[PDB]
Amino acid sequence: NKIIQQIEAEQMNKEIPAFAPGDTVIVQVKVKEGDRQRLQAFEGVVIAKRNRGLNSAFTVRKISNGVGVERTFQTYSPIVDSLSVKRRGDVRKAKLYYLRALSGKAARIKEKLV
Amino acid sequence: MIQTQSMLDVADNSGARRVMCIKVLGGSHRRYAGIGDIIKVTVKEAIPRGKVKKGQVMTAVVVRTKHGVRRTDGSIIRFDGNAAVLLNNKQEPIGTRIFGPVTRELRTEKFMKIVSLAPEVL
Amino acid sequence: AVQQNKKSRSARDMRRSHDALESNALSVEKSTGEVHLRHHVSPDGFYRGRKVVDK
Amino acid sequence: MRHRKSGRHLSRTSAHRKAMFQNMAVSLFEHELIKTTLPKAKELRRVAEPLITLAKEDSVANRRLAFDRTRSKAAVGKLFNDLGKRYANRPGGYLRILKCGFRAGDNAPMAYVELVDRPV
Amino acid sequence: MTIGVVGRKCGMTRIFTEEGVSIPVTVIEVEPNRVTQFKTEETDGYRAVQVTAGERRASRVTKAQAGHFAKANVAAGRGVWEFRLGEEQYAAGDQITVDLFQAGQMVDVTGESKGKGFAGTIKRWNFRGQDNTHGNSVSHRVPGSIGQCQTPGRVFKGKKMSGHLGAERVTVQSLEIVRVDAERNLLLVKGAVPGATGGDVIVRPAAKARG
RNA sequence: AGGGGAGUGAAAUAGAACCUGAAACCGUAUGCGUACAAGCAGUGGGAGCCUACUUGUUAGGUGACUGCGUACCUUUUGUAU
RNA sequence: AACCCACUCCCGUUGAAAAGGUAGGGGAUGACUUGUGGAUCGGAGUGAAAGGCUAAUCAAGCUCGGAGAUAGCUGGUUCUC
RNA sequence: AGGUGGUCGGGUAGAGAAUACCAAGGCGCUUGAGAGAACUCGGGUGAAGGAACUAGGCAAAAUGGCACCGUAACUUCGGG
RNA sequence: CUUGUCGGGUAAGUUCCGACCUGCACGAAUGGCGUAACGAUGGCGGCGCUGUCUCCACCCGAGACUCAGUGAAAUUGAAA
RNA sequence: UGUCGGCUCAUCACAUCCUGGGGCUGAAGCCGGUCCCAAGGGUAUGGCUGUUCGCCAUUUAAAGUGGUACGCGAGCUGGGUUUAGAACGUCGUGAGACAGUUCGGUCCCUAUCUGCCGUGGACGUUUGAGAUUUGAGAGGGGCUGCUCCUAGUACGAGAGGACCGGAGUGGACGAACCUCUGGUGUUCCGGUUGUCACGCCAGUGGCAUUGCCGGGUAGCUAUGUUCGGAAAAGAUAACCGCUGAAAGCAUCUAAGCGGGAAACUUGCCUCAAGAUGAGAUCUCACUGGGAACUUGAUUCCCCUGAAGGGCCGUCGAAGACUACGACGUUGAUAGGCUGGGUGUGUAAGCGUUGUGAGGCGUUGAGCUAACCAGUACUAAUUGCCCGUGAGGCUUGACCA
Ligand SMILES: [Mg+2]
Ligand SMILES: [Mg+2]
Ligand SMILES: [Mg+2]
Ligand SMILES: [Mg+2]
Ligand SMILES: [Mg+2]
Ligand SMILES: [Mg+2]
Ligand SMILES: [Mg+2]
Ligand SMILES: [Mg+2]
Ligand SMILES: [Mg+2]
Ligand SMILES: [Mg+2]
Ligand SMILES: [Mg+2]
Ligand SMILES: [Mg+2]
Ligand SMILES: [Mg+2]
Ligand SMILES: [Mg+2]
Ligand SMILES: [Mg+2]
Ligand SMILES: [Mg+2]
Ligand SMILES: [Mg+2]
Ligand SMILES: [Mg+2]
Ligand SMILES: [Mg+2]
Ligand SMILES: [Mg+2]
Ligand SMILES: [Mg+2]
Ligand SMILES: [Mg+2]
Ligand SMILES: [Mg+2]
Ligand SMILES: [Mg+2]
Ligand SMILES: [Mg+2]
Ligand SMILES: [Mg+2]
Ligand SMILES: [Mg+2]
Ligand SMILES: [Mg+2]
Ligand SMILES: [Mg+2]
Ligand SMILES: [Mg+2]
Ligand SMILES: [Mg+2]
Ligand SMILES: [Mg+2]
Ligand SMILES: [Mg+2]
Ligand SMILES: [Mg+2]
Ligand SMILES: [Mg+2]
Ligand SMILES: [Mg+2]
Ligand SMILES: [Mg+2]
Ligand SMILES: [Mg+2]
Ligand SMILES: [Mg+2]
Ligand SMILES: [Mg+2]
Ligand SMILES: [Mg+2]
Ligand SMILES: [Mg+2]
Ligand SMILES: [Mg+2]
Ligand SMILES: [Mg+2]
Ligand SMILES: [Mg+2]
Ligand SMILES: [Mg+2]
Ligand SMILES: [Mg+2]
Ligand SMILES: [Mg+2]
Ligand SMILES: [Mg+2]
Ligand SMILES: [Mg+2]
Ligand SMILES: [Mg+2]
Ligand SMILES: [Mg+2]
Ligand SMILES: [Mg+2]
Ligand SMILES: [Mg+2]
Ligand SMILES: [Mg+2]
Ligand SMILES: [Mg+2]
Ligand SMILES: [Mg+2]
Ligand SMILES: [Mg+2]
Ligand SMILES: [Mg+2]
Ligand SMILES: [Mg+2]
Ligand SMILES: [Mg+2]
Ligand SMILES: [Mg+2]
Ligand SMILES: [Mg+2]
Ligand SMILES: [Mg+2]
Ligand SMILES: [Mg+2]
Ligand SMILES: [Mg+2]
Ligand SMILES: [Mg+2]
Ligand SMILES: [Mg+2]
Ligand SMILES: [Mg+2]
Ligand SMILES: [Mg+2]
Ligand SMILES: [Mg+2]
Ligand SMILES: [Mg+2]
Ligand SMILES: [Mg+2]
Ligand SMILES: [Mg+2]
Ligand SMILES: [Mg+2]
Ligand SMILES: [Mg+2]
Ligand SMILES: [Mg+2]
Ligand SMILES: [Mg+2]
Ligand SMILES: [Mg+2]
Ligand SMILES: [Mg+2]
Ligand SMILES: [Mg+2]
Ligand SMILES: [Mg+2]
Ligand SMILES: [Mg+2]
Ligand SMILES: [Mg+2]
Ligand SMILES: [Mg+2]
Ligand SMILES: [Mg+2]
Ligand SMILES: [Mg+2]
Ligand SMILES: [Mg+2]
Ligand SMILES: [Mg+2]
Ligand SMILES: [Mg+2]
Ligand SMILES: [Mg+2]
Ligand SMILES: [Mg+2]
Ligand SMILES: [Mg+2]
Ligand SMILES: [Mg+2]
Ligand SMILES: [Mg+2]
Ligand SMILES: [Mg+2]
Ligand SMILES: [Mg+2]
Ligand SMILES: [Mg+2]
Ligand SMILES: [Mg+2]
Ligand SMILES: [Mg+2]
Ligand SMILES: [Mg+2]
Ligand SMILES: [Mg+2]
Ligand SMILES: [Mg+2]
Ligand SMILES: [Mg+2]
Ligand SMILES: [Mg+2]
Ligand SMILES: [Mg+2]
Ligand SMILES: [Mg+2]
Ligand SMILES: [Mg+2]
Ligand SMILES: [Mg+2]
Ligand SMILES: [Mg+2]
Ligand SMILES: [Mg+2]
Ligand SMILES: [Mg+2]
Ligand SMILES: [Mg+2]
Ligand SMILES: [Mg+2]
Ligand SMILES: [Mg+2]
Ligand SMILES: [Mg+2]
Ligand SMILES: [Mg+2]
Ligand SMILES: [Mg+2]
Ligand SMILES: [Mg+2]
Ligand SMILES: [Mg+2]
Ligand SMILES: [Mg+2]
Ligand SMILES: [Mg+2]
Ligand SMILES: [Mg+2]
Ligand SMILES: [Mg+2]
Ligand SMILES: [Mg+2]
Ligand SMILES: [Mg+2]
Ligand SMILES: [Mg+2]
Ligand SMILES: [Mg+2]
Ligand SMILES: [Mg+2]
Ligand SMILES: [Mg+2]
Ligand SMILES: [Mg+2]
Ligand SMILES: [Mg+2]
Ligand SMILES: [Mg+2]
Ligand SMILES: [Mg+2]
Ligand SMILES: [Mg+2]
Ligand SMILES: [Mg+2]
Ligand SMILES: [Mg+2]
Ligand SMILES: [Mg+2]
Ligand SMILES: [Mg+2]
Ligand SMILES: [Mg+2]
Ligand SMILES: [Mg+2]
Ligand SMILES: [Mg+2]
Ligand SMILES: [Mg+2]
Ligand SMILES: [Mg+2]
Ligand SMILES: [Mg+2]
Ligand SMILES: [Mg+2]
Ligand SMILES: [Mg+2]
Ligand SMILES: [Mg+2]
Ligand SMILES: [Mg+2]
Ligand SMILES: [Mg+2]
Ligand SMILES: [Mg+2]
Ligand SMILES: [Mg+2]
Ligand SMILES: [Mg+2]
Repeated sequence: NKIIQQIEAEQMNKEIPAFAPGDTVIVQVKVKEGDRQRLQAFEGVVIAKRNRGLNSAFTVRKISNGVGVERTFQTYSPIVDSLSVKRRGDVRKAKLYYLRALSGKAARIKEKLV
Repeated sequence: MIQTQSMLDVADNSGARRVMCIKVLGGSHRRYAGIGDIIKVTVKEAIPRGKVKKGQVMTAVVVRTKHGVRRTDGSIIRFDGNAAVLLNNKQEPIGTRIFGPVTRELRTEKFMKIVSLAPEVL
Repeated sequence: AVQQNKKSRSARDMRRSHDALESNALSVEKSTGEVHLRHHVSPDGFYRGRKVVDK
Repeated sequence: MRHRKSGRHLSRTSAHRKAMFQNMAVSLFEHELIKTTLPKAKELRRVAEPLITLAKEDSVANRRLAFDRTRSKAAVGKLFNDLGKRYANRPGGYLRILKCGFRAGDNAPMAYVELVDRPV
Repeated sequence: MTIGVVGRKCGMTRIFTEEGVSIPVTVIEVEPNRVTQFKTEETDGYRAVQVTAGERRASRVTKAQAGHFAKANVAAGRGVWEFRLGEEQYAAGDQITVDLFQAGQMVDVTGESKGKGFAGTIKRWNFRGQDNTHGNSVSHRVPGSIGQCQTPGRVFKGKKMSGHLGAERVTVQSLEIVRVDAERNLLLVKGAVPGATGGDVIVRPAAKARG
């Protein structure tokens, strides 16, 4: 598991800015519908994370058309084109799984002023 | 994954609020139905002046599940409830408008009609 | 369940052919000459040529 | 299976197991030499050795942490004052375990746990 | 088939293609193998080559086994394996490296699987358990019937019962080589390989392949 | 506790759970047989080995190999049953 | 809740126990529960009645006698030619 | 691990002699040491589904307090 | 006879509910027909809830397993 | 000699349900009917009922028929039947009775022998030992749908619609694995309720199902990932022949030569020389005397015990005990220690702000199991026991 660390480390060349659970991020996703490529957008609140080097992942949550959807992203996959933090949230936990039960004004997250 | 007696709702304006799976089609001893899989349902709750009545046996396609669908990069997309679209005898949707989002696994030669009508595709 | 016929003298003594006991590994403490178990402190309090417990 | 798993149950509950190794470590720092069963002696070095490392740096934070793990005022006093200063330059391995025989009562393999540089 | 290398399973990982798909990959480290003996028809009957790999301290190699490793100036390594070759030439003292494989190149991986000590019939033979309620008495994960009455009146040979999910040798066929690292002596293989990390694995060309 | 001597006695293997002291059952020692062989365990034939002594037309022990061979009682038309 | 009872599941069935245990369960100021002393008994007693109970014994207790009841029925029946 | 009449009965929470943690007082239940297989017993947590199990929702999970609001058919007018 | 026939409930109901009357073989104090409240009473159906189930997975204690001490039972014509 | 049905687990026959190969057809095509060969592999979920069965609903390539004490209770159940309670209808004056109904009603056994599934000890394989092996034989596996191209072609009045031959993607089943997605993770980190204690405040610890909870590393795991069934060859079944007479013709047969199926033998995977017929290859070790004879595969005495194996100890993704694998100071085998990682989520103390609860800073802080890498600080001794001294005889052929 010392030569595994070098195979994985030569694929870890992206930027991946710093972010934490409770933040509102916007993910740019590569999309195909035939021959023309384009970048779709996913915007939501980060509720989970996984810091395992190349095998890292994070989960964002959004309400699409009255329906909640959660997507898990592989950070170092070429699909995840870019990521930007739109708003910084202030939470005490590391995994915000309790947000799945709350819907409207109950699921607000206090902004991190500094 | 959807099996018999799973209660799933409807993403159309056909008349049903609530259907129930009674058979997973497409194989002997088949156990579950994923997104994009054909099932046979019965209508448990309806709307007074819709075009389907309570107690009707008919076919549907699963478009939204809590178990979710994986992608080639390892990612997964999960919804908060199971939803179906009712179909007539030509595998075509009965309703005319589609609610909520759908996914790109419906972009086959036989379900492009519900991809067009949906407000969003993930 | 229980036997239908009583076992013979030879049958029960064949089963006991795997019941013989083994012998331990005993060494002689080089400085003095006490016999102890191998890799164990001597009954006097010596191990590898050194007082360790002084009785 | 128990692949790559650490620890010994010793036919005790977790509260019993945690409470028994506090008594052994507290007794060890006071008598410098105890006699116990060999399986228990091998699980004690995973408890009593991290306590001696903690005592090499003396501070209010460290003494409070040591008292939370050995709830004995004398053992916290013995550490930070005698041990940790004696072992200030020892890269680990503060206790020695020697097989000594078997008990008369049930034939259990016994051992001698002692500290390495005892004054004796 | 008929010629391969002996390596050590290093672990699983992933690699991302440019198009976004992820390939599950098992890393296999193949230190160069050393030809120990060449077996021919006029000397042995069959035809094969014998191979050694690794490193062994001089105190663990016995006198008989050291003079065998000294006939061919090879130096002792851990273990010795034999590959039954079809029509190939190898002199004693040769080198066999990962460089006999390419990308694509379906291969067969032979290893010794993980050991589950003494398993029941549910885990070993995929039996189905009886009731957990409705009056069942101490018979939840037990097998059940194991025969019939007077006719035969014996249990048939080969009956499925419990015991020792094996640490036996198995082969997984038609695995695709994703990458071959000549300089670091690595062999990146798509899929899963039997055994635990650090175990010996045999890698040979695909037995079937064809399609 | 129990024993090894020494003493008593005609005799302690008459030693106090004490005259004689059988059988089932459990051991130690010696001789021969026994780890490619299928079954009421025997018998007809039979090699080799061991011991004794009248030195092999003898006596005792063992029984490789081989032909034949499904206990006893009762009750029954009839039982390896 | 204490106390009295015994509806369900599992364990136990060579039991910790010749009728229990752990979880739940019913009544709990009354046609209630209970201590001490007393009365009724073998074709007899008592019974909100199940042929239930009358000392781990009940479509007629236990014990000693008639008594070695009777048994057209099972079993067994001992040395030799 | 059964049965056995009566009396005393402290502190903090609590309606309480319930229940939890303690006091005075008493005890660790007369084989122990290991290891950490199947299987059995008593439990904890489970993805998606939710009675599809079964003779039968058996067993388990669930509800559970105090104050306030609100409460149907039917009724023997009390109730429910 | 019989899972009578018609209706309701279910995708599908030999059980359930409402009827009809051909009552093998109901019927008026061995009472007939109703009935609020009650029931560890029988049948049927819903909500919630769930390892009951698809289909089992992991974890924790007591055995089972090894060692030292004590030490049974039913059974048994003889067994190569 | 425990009697229906359910559950678990099966095994065989072929009178074949599907898949496979064919003849005839009142076979145009797509569909069928019937007969022949074929047992390799597969061969529903539910509603009602105690039901087997049956009838319904929706599937499937198909939902085969039978034997096995109508297979299977020292493997489970106990709904039905078939004890004791109670009731209805009918029969009897009555006690009571009913292959007539209804509600209720204790399922015991620690496996000696055979058998089967795993796993060891002894001995043998002709001197002994370390390692690698051949393969007589045995076992596992063998299922299949849909779409597209050929092609709207052949066929047909039209409607409708192929054979043969290729590509793709599934259902069930099996194996391995843990990179990903999750589960668990009473050995890690937090929050919080009641109460007791540490002199007290702060701060922590015990008990309450791990007190209740929120997360979660390694390992294990499926619902997660990858892979499999083949192609091909040989000999054939039914069937179709070529040449060809007996019997100037005809005729697959009598002589001779062919094609031919999921069945058979190989090909794929695993075990395999106790295959007493005990095989083969490479390498390593041992090169002393004396006596007694019942005179050689003999017996004893002294000296010498090698190659190697075991005991012992540190352990392991190996494991019930064994066995197996690695190591034992010329050493990274285990524990610690030193860095990193991972998880949790801003410790304590102090300083400020407020009357206090609280907030803010020092501070992504402190702690951190099983993971990675390095390091002899601690434990793996300074030993003992088995195993010997060149490996019989007879014959043949080459040397001498
Ligand atoms: Mg309907
Ligand atoms: Mg008998
Ligand atoms: Mg008998
Ligand atoms: Mg004997
Ligand atoms: Mg024994
Ligand atoms: Mg470990
Ligand atoms: Mg506790
Ligand atoms: Mg294992
Ligand atoms: Mg089942
Ligand atoms: Mg039952
Ligand atoms: Mg029972
Ligand atoms: Mg149970
Ligand atoms: Mg079987
Ligand atoms: Mg005498
Ligand atoms: Mg006597
Ligand atoms: Mg006399
Ligand atoms: Mg006598
Ligand atoms: Mg005698
Ligand atoms: Mg003898
Ligand atoms: Mg033979
Ligand atoms: Mg022999
Ligand atoms: Mg025999
Ligand atoms: Mg026999
Ligand atoms: Mg004879
Ligand atoms: Mg004779
Ligand atoms: Mg003789
Ligand atoms: Mg004979
Ligand atoms: Mg014979
Ligand atoms: Mg008799
Ligand atoms: Mg008779
Ligand atoms: Mg007769
Ligand atoms: Mg017989
Ligand atoms: Mg007999
Ligand atoms: Mg006869
Ligand atoms: Mg009482
Ligand atoms: Mg009573
Ligand atoms: Mg009762
Ligand atoms: Mg009861
Ligand atoms: Mg319970
Ligand atoms: Mg009560
Ligand atoms: Mg109770
Ligand atoms: Mg009441
Ligand atoms: Mg009286
Ligand atoms: Mg009287
Ligand atoms: Mg009387
Ligand atoms: Mg009666
Ligand atoms: Mg009476
Ligand atoms: Mg009585
Ligand atoms: Mg009488
Ligand atoms: Mg009398
Ligand atoms: Mg008499
Ligand atoms: Mg008389
Ligand atoms: Mg007689
Ligand atoms: Mg006589
Ligand atoms: Mg009190
Ligand atoms: Mg109390
Ligand atoms: Mg006290
Ligand atoms: Mg114990
Ligand atoms: Mg359990
Ligand atoms: Mg639970
Ligand atoms: Mg948890
Ligand atoms: Mg669940
Ligand atoms: Mg859930
Ligand atoms: Mg629900
Ligand atoms: Mg049902
Ligand atoms: Mg069912
Ligand atoms: Mg219940
Ligand atoms: Mg409960
Ligand atoms: Mg009827
Ligand atoms: Mg009817
Ligand atoms: Mg009806
Ligand atoms: Mg029902
Ligand atoms: Mg009716
Ligand atoms: Mg009248
Ligand atoms: Mg009258
Ligand atoms: Mg009446
Ligand atoms: Mg009447
Ligand atoms: Mg009346
Ligand atoms: Mg009435
Ligand atoms: Mg009542
Ligand atoms: Mg229902
Ligand atoms: Mg356990
Ligand atoms: Mg024992
Ligand atoms: Mg047969
Ligand atoms: Mg046929
Ligand atoms: Mg067929
Ligand atoms: Mg066919
Ligand atoms: Mg055909
Ligand atoms: Mg045909
Ligand atoms: Mg067949
Ligand atoms: Mg077959
Ligand atoms: Mg078949
Ligand atoms: Mg075949
Ligand atoms: Mg059915
Ligand atoms: Mg039913
Ligand atoms: Mg029959
Ligand atoms: Mg049959
Ligand atoms: Mg039967
Ligand atoms: Mg049958
Ligand atoms: Mg049986
Ligand atoms: Mg049973
Ligand atoms: Mg049965
Ligand atoms: Mg039996
Ligand atoms: Mg039985
Ligand atoms: Mg049983
Ligand atoms: Mg019952
Ligand atoms: Mg019954
Ligand atoms: Mg009755
Ligand atoms: Mg009458
Ligand atoms: Mg009852
Ligand atoms: Mg009944
Ligand atoms: Mg039973
Ligand atoms: Mg056994
Ligand atoms: Mg027997
Ligand atoms: Mg037998
Ligand atoms: Mg073979
Ligand atoms: Mg054989
Ligand atoms: Mg075969
Ligand atoms: Mg086979
Ligand atoms: Mg057309
Ligand atoms: Mg599968
Ligand atoms: Mg995983
Ligand atoms: Mg992982
Ligand atoms: Mg994950
Ligand atoms: Mg997780
Ligand atoms: Mg979790
Ligand atoms: Mg995990
Ligand atoms: Mg205090
Ligand atoms: Mg405080
Ligand atoms: Mg506390
Ligand atoms: Mg306490
Ligand atoms: Mg908890
Ligand atoms: Mg709670
Ligand atoms: Mg698995
Ligand atoms: Mg001709
Ligand atoms: Mg012709
Ligand atoms: Mg011919
Ligand atoms: Mg051919
Ligand atoms: Mg072929
Ligand atoms: Mg096929
Ligand atoms: Mg066959
Ligand atoms: Mg051999
Ligand atoms: Mg050999
Ligand atoms: Mg040696
Ligand atoms: Mg070895
Ligand atoms: Mg081990
Ligand atoms: Mg560390
Ligand atoms: Mg971290
Ligand atoms: Mg702080
Ligand atoms: Mg804290
Ligand atoms: Mg702060
Ligand atoms: Mg800050
Ligand atoms: Mg070093």
